[PDB]
Amino acid sequence: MQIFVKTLTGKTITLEVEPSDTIENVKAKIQDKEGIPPDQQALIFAGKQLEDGRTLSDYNIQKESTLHLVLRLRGG
Amino acid sequence: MQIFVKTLTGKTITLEVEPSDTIENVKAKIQDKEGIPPDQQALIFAGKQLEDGRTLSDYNIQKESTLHLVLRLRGG
Amino acid sequence: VPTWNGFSLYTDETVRNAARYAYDNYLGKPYTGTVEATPVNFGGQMVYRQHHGLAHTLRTMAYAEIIVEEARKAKLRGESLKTFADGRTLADVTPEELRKIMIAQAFFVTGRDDEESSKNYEKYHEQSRDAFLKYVEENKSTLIPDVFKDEKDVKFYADVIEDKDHKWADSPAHVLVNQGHMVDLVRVKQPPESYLEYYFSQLQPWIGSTATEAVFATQRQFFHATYEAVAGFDSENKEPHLVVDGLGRYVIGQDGNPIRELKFFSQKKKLEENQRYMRVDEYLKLDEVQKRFPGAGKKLDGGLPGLKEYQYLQRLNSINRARCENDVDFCLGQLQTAHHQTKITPIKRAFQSSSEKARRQPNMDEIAAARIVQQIMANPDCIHDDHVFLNGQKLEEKFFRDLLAKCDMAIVGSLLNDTDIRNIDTLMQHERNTEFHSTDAKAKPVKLGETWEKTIRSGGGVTQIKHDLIFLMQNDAWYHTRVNAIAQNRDKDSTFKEVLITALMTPLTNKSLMDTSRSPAPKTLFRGLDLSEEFKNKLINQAETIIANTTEHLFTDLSTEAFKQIKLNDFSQVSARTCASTSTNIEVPRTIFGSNTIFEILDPDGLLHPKQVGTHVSGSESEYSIYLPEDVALVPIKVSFDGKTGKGKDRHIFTLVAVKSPDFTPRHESGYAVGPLLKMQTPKLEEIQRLVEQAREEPDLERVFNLQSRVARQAKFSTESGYKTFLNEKVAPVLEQSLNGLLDNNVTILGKVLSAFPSDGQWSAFNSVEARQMKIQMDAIKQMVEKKAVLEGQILPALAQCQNALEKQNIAGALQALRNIPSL
Amino acid sequence: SVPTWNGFSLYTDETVRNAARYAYDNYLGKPYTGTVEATPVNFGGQMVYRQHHGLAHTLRTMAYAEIIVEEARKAKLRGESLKTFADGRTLADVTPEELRKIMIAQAFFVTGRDDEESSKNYEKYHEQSRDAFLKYVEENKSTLIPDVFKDEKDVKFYADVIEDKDHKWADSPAHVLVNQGHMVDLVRVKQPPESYLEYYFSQLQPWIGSTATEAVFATQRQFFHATYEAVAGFDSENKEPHLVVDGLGRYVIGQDGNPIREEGELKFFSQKKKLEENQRYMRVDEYLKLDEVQKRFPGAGKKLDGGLPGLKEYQYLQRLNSINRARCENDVDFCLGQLQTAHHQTKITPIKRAFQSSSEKARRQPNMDEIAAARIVQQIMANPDCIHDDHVFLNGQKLEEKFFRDLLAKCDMAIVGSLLNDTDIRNIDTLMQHERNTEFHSTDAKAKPVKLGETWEKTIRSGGGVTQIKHDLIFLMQNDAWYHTRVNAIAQNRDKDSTFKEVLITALMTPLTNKSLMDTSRSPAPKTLFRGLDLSEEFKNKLINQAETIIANTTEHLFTDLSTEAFKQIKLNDFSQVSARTCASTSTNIEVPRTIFGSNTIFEILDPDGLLHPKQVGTHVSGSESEYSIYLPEDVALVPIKVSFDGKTGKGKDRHIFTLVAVKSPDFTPRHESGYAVGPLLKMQTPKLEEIQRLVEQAREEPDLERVFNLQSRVARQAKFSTESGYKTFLNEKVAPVLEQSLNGLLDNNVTILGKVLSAFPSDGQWSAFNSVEARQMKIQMDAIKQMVEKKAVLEGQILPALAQCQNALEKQNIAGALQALRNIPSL
Repeated sequence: MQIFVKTLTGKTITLEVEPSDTIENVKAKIQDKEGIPPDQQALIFAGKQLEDGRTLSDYNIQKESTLHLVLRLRGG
Repeated sequence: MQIFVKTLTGKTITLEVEPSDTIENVKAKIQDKEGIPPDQQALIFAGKQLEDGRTLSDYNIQKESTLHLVLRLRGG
Repeated sequence: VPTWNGFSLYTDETVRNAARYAYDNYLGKPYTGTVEATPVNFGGQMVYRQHHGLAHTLRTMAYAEIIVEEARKAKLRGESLKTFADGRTLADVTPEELRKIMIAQAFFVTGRDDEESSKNYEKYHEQSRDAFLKYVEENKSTLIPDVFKDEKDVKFYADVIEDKDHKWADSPAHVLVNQGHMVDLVRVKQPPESYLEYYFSQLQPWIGSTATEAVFATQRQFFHATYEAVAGFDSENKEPHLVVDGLGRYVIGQDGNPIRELKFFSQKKKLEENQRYMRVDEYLKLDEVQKRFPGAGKKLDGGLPGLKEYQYLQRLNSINRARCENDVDFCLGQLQTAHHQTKITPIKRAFQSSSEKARRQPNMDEIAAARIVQQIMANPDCIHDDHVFLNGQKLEEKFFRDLLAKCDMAIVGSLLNDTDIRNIDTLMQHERNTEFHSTDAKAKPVKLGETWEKTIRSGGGVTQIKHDLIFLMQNDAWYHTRVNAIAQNRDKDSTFKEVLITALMTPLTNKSLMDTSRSPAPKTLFRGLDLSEEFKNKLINQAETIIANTTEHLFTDLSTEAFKQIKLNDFSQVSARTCASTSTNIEVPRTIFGSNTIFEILDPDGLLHPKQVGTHVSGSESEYSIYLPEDVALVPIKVSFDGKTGKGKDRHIFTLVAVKSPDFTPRHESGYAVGPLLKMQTPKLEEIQRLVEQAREEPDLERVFNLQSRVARQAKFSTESGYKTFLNEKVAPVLEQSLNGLLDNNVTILGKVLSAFPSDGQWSAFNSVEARQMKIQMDAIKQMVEKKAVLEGQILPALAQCQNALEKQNIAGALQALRNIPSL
Repeated sequence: SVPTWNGFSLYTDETVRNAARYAYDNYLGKPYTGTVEATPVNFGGQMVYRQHHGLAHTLRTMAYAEIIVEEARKAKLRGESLKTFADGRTLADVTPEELRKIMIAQAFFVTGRDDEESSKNYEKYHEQSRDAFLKYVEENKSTLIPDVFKDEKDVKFYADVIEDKDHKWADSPAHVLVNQGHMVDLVRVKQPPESYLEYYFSQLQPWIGSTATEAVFATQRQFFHATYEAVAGFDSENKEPHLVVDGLGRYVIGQDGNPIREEGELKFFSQKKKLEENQRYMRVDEYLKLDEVQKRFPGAGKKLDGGLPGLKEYQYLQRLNSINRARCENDVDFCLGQLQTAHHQTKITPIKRAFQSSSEKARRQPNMDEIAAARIVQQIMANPDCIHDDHVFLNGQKLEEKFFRDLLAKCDMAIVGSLLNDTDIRNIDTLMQHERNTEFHSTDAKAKPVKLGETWEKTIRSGGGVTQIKHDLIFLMQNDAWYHTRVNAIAQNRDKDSTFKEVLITALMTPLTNKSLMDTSRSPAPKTLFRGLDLSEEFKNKLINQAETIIANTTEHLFTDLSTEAFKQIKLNDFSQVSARTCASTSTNIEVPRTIFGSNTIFEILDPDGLLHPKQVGTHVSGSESEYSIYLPEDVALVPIKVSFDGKTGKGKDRHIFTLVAVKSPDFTPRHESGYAVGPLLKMQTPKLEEIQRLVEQAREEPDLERVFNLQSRVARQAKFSTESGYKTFLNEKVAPVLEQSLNGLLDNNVTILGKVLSAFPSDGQWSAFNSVEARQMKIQMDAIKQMVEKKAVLEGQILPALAQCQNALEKQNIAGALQALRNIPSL
């Protein structure tokens, strides 16, 4: 299974994932590819933010789904 | 009917009366024979003071009964 | 022991006339014989028979009376007295029996032709009997059957007088006539100790030692009353003993012991070497003598106390001596007064004496009770149906019943004044329709204040009020029956108003009596009661127990037992706690009201303080009122059956003596009246309650917002330049700063926004209609801010500092907190 | 029956701007080759070759066509019936695709001019314009066809409009827009201005109606100002001769005061036809008062000022000769920028006209209830122990759920936030501890409950001082939907099934979050913010017709002010409450609502007057959400000015963009009754003056009269015996009277007796004379009696009357006498 996480800067990140993958380790694989630390990652699927600990199949993210990634950090 | 009222000074005063006769009734009568004015008179029968208004029949007084008369005045 | 009927030597007519006939026909006539025929003179009056005459004869009769009296007492105390053949005892002598005894005693010595006592006893007693029978036959008509049942009865007493065989122990008649004759022999023959012991020993078996002591103690008082010398007694006197029977002596051997077979010796018989006569001191100290005579170790003085020998001897020579020997009525009067006194002296002996005859001063609760009475009288508005409500305090039926039972209401009444008396009517008008109920249930209820106004009160000054109140008490039975029953705590189904009225009227009535009574106090008063059979029987028993344990004594003071029995049996409370009605005329209670119980109240020491009630013209009730002082007891001295009342009930007269002693004081727990009075003094402190209610008002920030909005509308829009600078600079900051200050309850901000308020002259720069209106709005907001700054910042802290100084008792510091207040 | 526009605009469309660029580059920027006014002109040193019929003119005609279609659509929505073309359509039915083609044609309408010759060579100039249009299409066939022009047939239609061989200026929407666009630009400073304005107004009026035509010509003057063209005044009482514009002629009034008509209708008179004695040209003021003119023109009796409001004549002229005039006539992007700004302002100026103006851009100052609300907030935070399951219990007052919903609804919670301090922020940790196990619920019912305080402790909070707490709290709101969905729904009073604690936390965190945003935000306030929402199809169509009704009744005007109707419809259809009462999340990047979150509803929020005070949320790095938070002020409305269909979301549902303008006015201020917070705050502060209550109960205490009475008994029994000399004398004469007077003073409550018995109590030196044990025992007892008398003497005779006098002075509000009463206490 492969999915795409699209960003605001314009990059399209392609990831090989399994349906049982967690959101933590989708963020971990996003980090290995583009070097964005997972603590700054907010991943959205069909308008819903994805939560660490739940799986890709929990959100019904299937083959060739597109996720959305925005940087979100505390101020200061 | 006749009754006699006895005094402390010794005299025994006989009165012709009839049971329907009140007490004022009686004093009045003692005032004419003895002319002791009514409001100095206190009448006692069998140890009980007899009161204005109520009748000779009310206090059980009867034929040849004995009444006692004391002079009772305010001081000063 | 049956109840005596009041028969007395000093009041029975038959016995006295028998004494007259004996005197007029024998005793007062000269002796016809040799021995002591010559008369002796006392103060100018002649006595023909000085030794065996009238005074001796009457004294023997008086001895027989008290011997029966003391024997009845001893029997009631449980003592065993000597029995006769038929099992009777001297205590069993009846009044009729004793009247026959004394009549024979009047003639026992009339048959004497002279003073010879050595012979012709047979002849002289024969003349005595002849004299007695001659009197009996002459007055046969009266004597029989009233005194003597028949002539066979007459011969028995004639036989006792004759004394053919000296059967001295045969009957009460023989004993009393013999012992009465012998008791008069105790005189000043020396040695006095030997004579007294002998005659004491002769009487003692018949009545017992306590009774025999009372007889011979009384005998000395009768001797004083009839002007006879009275000997002393010395238990260690050194004279030789005198064996009275046979006029002999007893002996102590050369050997140590007293000689006996104990052995009699003639005064003539000569004694062996250095043997000696037994002395009176050794006689009295012998065990057998001490066991029957309590004279050991005891001394009695001769003569009369407080008289020295030259005054005593002029007394013995007084003409009253011959009056006793020649005047039956005078000699009986001397004896009666002495007899009466011996009933009182043992009572006073048993209690702590007092020199104060007046009531004591008020205690704290009587003082507080009087204050509460004056305030109720002043404000009858306080009287409700259940309670009294006065000065925030509720006083119920129990409080007023406590006052009646614990306060001396006469003492309370002495703390009231004429204003309280004048206020009697305003209390009565407040109680116009309050119904009083006589304890007689058939009587109709009477409205208190209305009756008072239309039947009792006659106007006038405060003295007239007092007599009107005293009149209501004396005249209206619906009133005084309820009042007395409540006052003495023996009432049933009384209303609260009846209790309160009783509590208020009892001290006020006492004051009325005390201020009005003029006459000096009578010393004999009579009170009538209508007691149940069971209750009267209880009082008889209690009185008889007290009388039986009140005895004169020679050597053995039993005052502690009289104290114990009087406390156990006292019924003084029957006459206490209320204004008790009495009369100086026994016929007011006996005949007019027909009471079955009469208290003859003797007050010889003036302790009762009776107050005159009403008038005392002839035919009146001669009424006097007693409120018994807390330390006075009405101790019984005699109980007589007096016949039957008109309704056929038994009537008894109790003779009571008023005795005052700290021993009779009750002990109450204090506080019952002071406590409530202290509650009423509590201040309402209403202004301070309003200081705090006002110190808790929310500030009205509505109006500060109102002026903020009013300033804002004029502070957006103003073409005049200087007015808008002043509104935005000087007015709006003060209002915003004042709002937060009121909101925050911050004193620091409030005390300083005050300075920021613009002056009247700064406001006066602008003569606009709205600027003047705002100026008046600003001033009101300014006063509102200052009052809070002064309250919370100035006054409230000073109160707290003042209060805290008061809980440390730094009084001058508490004042200082108010005095020294700091500015802002 | 009016289809939603798609946002097509002259100012953002690229094809239209390209055609204008080519028109300038190849014709409008090159010198005239003819005779009439071919000489260039300079403005601030920059050459303009075609002053009248050049770039600026051509761009304005396109701008006219845009607003004409705009106002035609508004007029149709208001229910007006517009003039129809043969096919049944009106200008209101013009599509975006059609308007683009029309504008492209307009761009070339004048390119064929060789000079400013008017009448002489109409057809040559229009043929050359046509050929220029054909040349441009041919050179851009690949881009142009078929996307813009469907085929050569289509191109010839618009080429034919440019050529204008038969003057069929009412044949089609393209004919009317091209012809009217060209004519609207002729309203200028030629005299008499009233004749020109009335004429061109009458040409346009039948197609779009009077209201629309007023809007068009009012906007024209603004386009003239934006492009540095002179604007004439209008004087309905001008006595200059009227100009019959169609023919440049005159009307005449004869020997009687009558207009010369014909067998009626007014005789046209040539200007060179000089006439009869006593005959007259009809004045402007007479023409405009004609019944026929008043029924078709609302200008009678009215006046318009020329030039620019606020500029003196000498300054209007140096403005007209500024270098910006040459920039408008030579720079396509500058001139379109000038026109776009003027066009945008004409959508705002009518809105502000319909409401009370406001001067101050800042939030107002705190009101009585907001100050009290802040204080209650501070005290809850200070003592979280007051928080119960059902209520808050603080200082004797019970605050239930409705109290906190009322604060959420009536206080400006940003203002309330401005009244909080850094220790209130710091107490958030304390509050979260106390609420460690309080469970929050997302409005998403499938989401599981989240324990608020534990998640804050273990996940949100990152240590540090106050500023870090502020950023953490802002992060909680930005990041955690389980929290901000519940908070937002409660704050906007649209929640269902909330717990008391969710409401309370909403009421505490909303001002605390506002403070955190205000204290930390440093970014300059952006003026275009985007807000995404996911709305039901039913709800959005309500918003669409609400916004279209508002827009359709917001029009510029010349003589007839319809502000009252704009006020009515804006109050009827306002949906500002959708963005109110909460910390509303926005972004400067429309792609955050549109792409990341896939919203079907986007609010383009414009704040040109700086009324929203938005605050930066989080980080603004590349790839972030570029988030800002707004808490809408109570008197600011977000008024729609435009609705655009924007295509479909990821899930296939239509997406619309509502462009809202923030407008401040007292007419939007809500009416709330005061006291909702001040009421409970004041009750909390009522003082429990127990020190005064204790003072009262110390005046309650009773004297020990029994003790004084008993001491009398002892003094007497102490006296009855002589012991110390001559202390018996002392006892009977000095001690016994004093005790007698004391008791009598305390039996009554005679302060006057009690005061002077105080002086009668023996001195300590008097007692020094007696040294017995019972004498010393006695003074100790005597000192106790003196203390009892003194306490009653001072309280009853000094302190209590002073306090009563003080209070009576306070009751008459004479405060000086109040303090007098305390300070002026006289000694006994």
